[PDB]
Amino acid sequence: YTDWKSSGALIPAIYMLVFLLGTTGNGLVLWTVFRSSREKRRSADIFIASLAVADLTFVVTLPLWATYTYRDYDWPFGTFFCKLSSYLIFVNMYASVFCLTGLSFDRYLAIVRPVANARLRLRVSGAVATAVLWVLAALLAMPVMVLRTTGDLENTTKVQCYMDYSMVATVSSEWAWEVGLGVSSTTVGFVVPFTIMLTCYFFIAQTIAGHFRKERIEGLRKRRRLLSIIVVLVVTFALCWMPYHLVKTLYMLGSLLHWPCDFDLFLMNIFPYCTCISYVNSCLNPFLYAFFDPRFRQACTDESCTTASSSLAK
Amino acid sequence: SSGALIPAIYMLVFLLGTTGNGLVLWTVFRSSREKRRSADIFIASLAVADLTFVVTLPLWATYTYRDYDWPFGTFFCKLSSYLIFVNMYASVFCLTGLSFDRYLAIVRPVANARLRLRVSGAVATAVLWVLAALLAMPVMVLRTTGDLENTTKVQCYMDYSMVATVSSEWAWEVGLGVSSTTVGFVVPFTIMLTCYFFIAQTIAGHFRKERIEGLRKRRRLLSIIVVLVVTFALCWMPYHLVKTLYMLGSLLHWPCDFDLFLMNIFPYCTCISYVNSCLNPFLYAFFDPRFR
Amino acid sequence: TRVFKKASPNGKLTVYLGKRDFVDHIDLVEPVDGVVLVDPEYLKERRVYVTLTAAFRYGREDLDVLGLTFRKDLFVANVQSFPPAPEDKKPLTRLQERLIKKLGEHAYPFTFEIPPNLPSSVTLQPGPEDTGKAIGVDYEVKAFVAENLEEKIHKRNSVRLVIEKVQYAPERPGPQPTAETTRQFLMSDKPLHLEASLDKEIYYHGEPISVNVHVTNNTNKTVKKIKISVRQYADIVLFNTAQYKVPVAMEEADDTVAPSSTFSKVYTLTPFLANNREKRGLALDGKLKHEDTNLASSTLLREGANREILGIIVSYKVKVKLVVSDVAVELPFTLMHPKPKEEPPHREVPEHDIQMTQSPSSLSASVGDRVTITCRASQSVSSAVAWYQQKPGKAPKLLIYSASSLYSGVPSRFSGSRSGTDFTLTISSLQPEDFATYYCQQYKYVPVTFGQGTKVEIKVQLVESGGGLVQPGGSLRLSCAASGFNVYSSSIHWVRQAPGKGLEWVASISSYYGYTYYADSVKGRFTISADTSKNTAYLQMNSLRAEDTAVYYCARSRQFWYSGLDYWGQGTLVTVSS
Ligand SMILES: COc1cccc(OC)c1-n1c(NS(=O)(=O)[C@@H](C)[C@@H](O)c2ncc(C)cn2)nnc1-c1cccc(C)n1
Ligand SMILES: COc1cccc(OC)c1-n1c(NS(=O)(=O)[C@@H](C)[C@@H](O)c2ncc(C)cn2)nnc1-c1cccc(C)n1
Repeated sequence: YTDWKSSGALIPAIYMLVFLLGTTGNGLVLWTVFRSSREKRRSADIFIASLAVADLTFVVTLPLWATYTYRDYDWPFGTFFCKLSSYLIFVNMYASVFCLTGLSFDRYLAIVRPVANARLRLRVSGAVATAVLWVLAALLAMPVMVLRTTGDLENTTKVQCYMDYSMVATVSSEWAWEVGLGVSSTTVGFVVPFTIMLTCYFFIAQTIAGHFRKERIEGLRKRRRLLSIIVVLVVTFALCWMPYHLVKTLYMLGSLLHWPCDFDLFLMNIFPYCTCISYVNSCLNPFLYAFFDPRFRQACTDESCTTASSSLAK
Repeated sequence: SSGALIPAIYMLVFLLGTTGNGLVLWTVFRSSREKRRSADIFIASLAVADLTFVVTLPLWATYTYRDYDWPFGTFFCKLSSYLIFVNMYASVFCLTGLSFDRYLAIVRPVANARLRLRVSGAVATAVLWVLAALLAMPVMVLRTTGDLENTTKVQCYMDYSMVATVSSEWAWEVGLGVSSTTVGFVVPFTIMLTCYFFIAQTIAGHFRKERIEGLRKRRRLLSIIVVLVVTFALCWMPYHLVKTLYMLGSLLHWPCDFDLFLMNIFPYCTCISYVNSCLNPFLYAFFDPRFR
Repeated sequence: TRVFKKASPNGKLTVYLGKRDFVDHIDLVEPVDGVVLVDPEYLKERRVYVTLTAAFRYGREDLDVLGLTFRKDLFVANVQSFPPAPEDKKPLTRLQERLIKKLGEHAYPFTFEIPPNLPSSVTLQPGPEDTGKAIGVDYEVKAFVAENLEEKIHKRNSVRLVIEKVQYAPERPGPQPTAETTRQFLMSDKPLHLEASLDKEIYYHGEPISVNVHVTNNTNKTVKKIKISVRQYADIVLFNTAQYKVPVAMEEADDTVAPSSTFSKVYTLTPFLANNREKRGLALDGKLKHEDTNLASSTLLREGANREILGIIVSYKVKVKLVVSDVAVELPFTLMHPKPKEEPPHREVPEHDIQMTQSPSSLSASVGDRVTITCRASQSVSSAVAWYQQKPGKAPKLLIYSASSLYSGVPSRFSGSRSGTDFTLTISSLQPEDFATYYCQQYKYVPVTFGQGTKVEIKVQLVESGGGLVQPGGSLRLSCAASGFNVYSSSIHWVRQAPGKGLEWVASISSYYGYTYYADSVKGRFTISADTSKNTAYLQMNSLRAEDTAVYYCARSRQFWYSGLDYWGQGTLVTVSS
């Protein structure tokens, strides 16, 4: 039940590398979006901004965790900052996935349902959507505010900052409330978001293929390009996000099915790697989205005559 | 129960600065770069400095609520001290630069056009902030926490162990402190007071002839000048004053009834200087059309 | 006549098209005839292909997602105008023979027999804030030079004439579009029997829509509000078929019906775009460019043969809905234009000056002689002028409109002619009923430059009133009551005539579109407002000047396809003095 030997010295390293890269990316995209907000005026601009804020606040609280894992799993800071950092981490996780799926819905509107996108007030629509996204993220994460707390010295003077449950869960209900909140986290994290994304990009891919199935051969090349960007987007989401979910479910099933301690040990050892891999979502999100957006790249860096008229003779 | 009253004053300034500096930063950000000039950049930098000054406060509010006990983690005390000193010094420096630019633009440019371009004003602001950061470096370096008692009352007293000689602790700390307090109040206050004296002589020599609005303009100018000097005097002067008295007491062997009092005042005047950063946005907005 | 022409960016390709708007008879559509004048020397061996393209745009700024083009081709047709081999087998229509007589060796006739089943050229609302081309059907005729249809298309040698596909009203009137409904609720006395009727199935654009309503509240349940809304349905069958709704003309009345009481009342609602510019997704009729156009014309699908044509099939219907303490029923009317005798000028006729150099001011002739009264304009007007006959102190009457067409009810003693900017009125025989001065007006631009006055020596109506003289610098308000013209389909052109001078335009109001034009010399003081409740035009007056003394006339004009100032008042004298 002990963590991998090299983990105590490598997990902080990957965390802090993610901190550096994710800040360099998210701060840059946020600054660019603010600079070009008037220029873009896109209902997806606010969604990109929300994801950028999510990613930046996600990587901002990580360095404290990195230095804590440096200290053989002990929190140095104050319990209030334990709570604030955990809440920021979780809200940024959820809202990163939610902003990705909100951009998915916007692209569904502007790709598969173009008439609805045109008639809908995309400015106010995007504003209301982003407000609802952020408020739902905060409300969902709320429990972590009080569930994370510092303690558990274990006669080692180690003030660990951990997902405390005894405050809400009874001794017999520790497992019950724990599984309830973990289940809520997993489902509202990706089960609805991931299936919504699945249907959205399925329709989007079919529509792009059908649209570019004619016109010219180069049209097929660009169709392949667009299917490729769709595939890489969904595949990056899968690779980065799924492992954290799978180990969530496996760590939970470790109580019911009672997975082997060897396999459970492997699960624990790989869990910090799974946190890093989930962080890879925010690490790449600048590259995945803002790089694709021509407006971000631009910000960071014949006539047809006119109808005449002539007379005839009768 | 001063140890409990003053933290309430800290919370009050926290909220007041929140609202005021947030609003002023918002309005300056709203202004387009076409409207924004060197003065706008300087006031925005002052607003951000004050916002940080007041935002790194609640840690200290809790600190003083726990009777000078710091449970907010070892490092964040050092970071909060750095941010407090840098925000304070940068705020005073930015106000001095604002006064200097106003004096050098109102009547100097028609008399002597030897000034840095408003585009270079951003570079001047960056240099000001860099100077503030390098001057605030020592407080961070010396800031390390510890109970200092037999009880678990960990607090970040500026440690001088890097000197490695007990006999020179007093000398090193007085030298650093006098340098810092001088650069913080005497130099900026002296320069902007010289600027105010210049402009006052100008208006005295100019408005000798009476005009239809001479009375109202003179009264509003008197209000502007008196409030401008007082807002810095009543806030920052008492701080550096008491700081200098503490530094010079040991050589002057000031009896204890003052040095303990010097300690007693400091938590109060600390808030008295804090509220200046809070009230800077309000005064600037009122007199912004007047200044132009 | 006068035929539209457009040259290529280069110049060698020049397309002659008679009319931009082509009538869409349900069974078959008029051929899109024309000619494509080409230079033989430029095309050493190339060919000129004329293509009719019925595009449908659905997303603004195509490639909005970096690659996905957002326009489709509902229907396309092509014709190889050159060389025209015997395989063409296309008879030469009157337009084509007229042109090819007009031109020479570059005579290349192209014909499109576009299929009967297609949507109308109705373009959705561009959206006030929304930027980009409107997402709606649009037809284009492009004569482009190429050797193969799939060859590169050169924008420097490709012409484009946007065409319109509009369905004018059928001469035969349809059945009365009534509708009855009856639903029940908690009470068990009698369901609410709502009947709605409309005056006719065809309502010409902007004319009043008569909504007769009759309900019977036998139960204790009572109606608190009545609401009549002419709603525009844009049945977009593209990709995912789905009908959309956008209320056009709304009237919410607080009229109530007590329990055990029968209620009836004939409302009157008039669609008009001015209070509808901000509603996105609204359907607007054919546009050559971004100029203003009326609400969409109801589509006339083949009778019972509809296969859900791909595109924007515009329909209209009046929903009358009464809310109980929601009974709804619809009437499916058809809002479409009459069949104008002349080509509908799509550009705003008096669009956002010209000096009317008329001559000779005086000429004397006996009865039955042959005389001419010429004119000239500083800038071209393109057969958009009219003529009026002012008998001394008698409201001038419209005689010529479009410089060719004699106004109905006017003797053909007068004939119109155009020659460049010189617009001439030639009399066939000077009858005694000629003791009048003839004026010529140009209405192609807001400054409506009336004629300077050509006095020849023989040797319903609008009631205008509310005028007060001897006002040196005071205000006023002249009232013009229209007996049989609604301001929504009619534009009121208040004009003034100074002593012994041609009239000068005062103020024009066009209720339908909303914008009001004010005379250049009198701008901030003379206000025009046409109250619809009584169809009464009001010319408010301020800060009079000495020269504003004159006899004032209130005018009438068909809001759509502006012909002239036909129906006129008698004239009210107002003097500026002590
Ligand atoms: C390494 O992970 C953490 C480190 C530090 C703080 C943490 O949380 C605030 C997290 N953490 C947690 N802890 S945990 O999950 O409770 C964990 C203590 C334990 O129960 C557990 N062992 C093994 C498995 C398989 C599952 N579970 N779950 N998710 C995150 C998380 C998610 C995304 C991003 C980050 C930084 N961290
Ligand atoms: C009440 O004042 C503090 C409270 C909490 C933390 C502090 O630290 C910066 C300050 N403090 C301090 N003392 S000290 O740094 O704790 C301490 C190491 C030393 O400098 C010192 N010598 C003499 C006296 C009398 C006190 N202390 N000197 N200036 C500030 C300061 C400046 C600007 C704003 C604020 C809130 N505080």
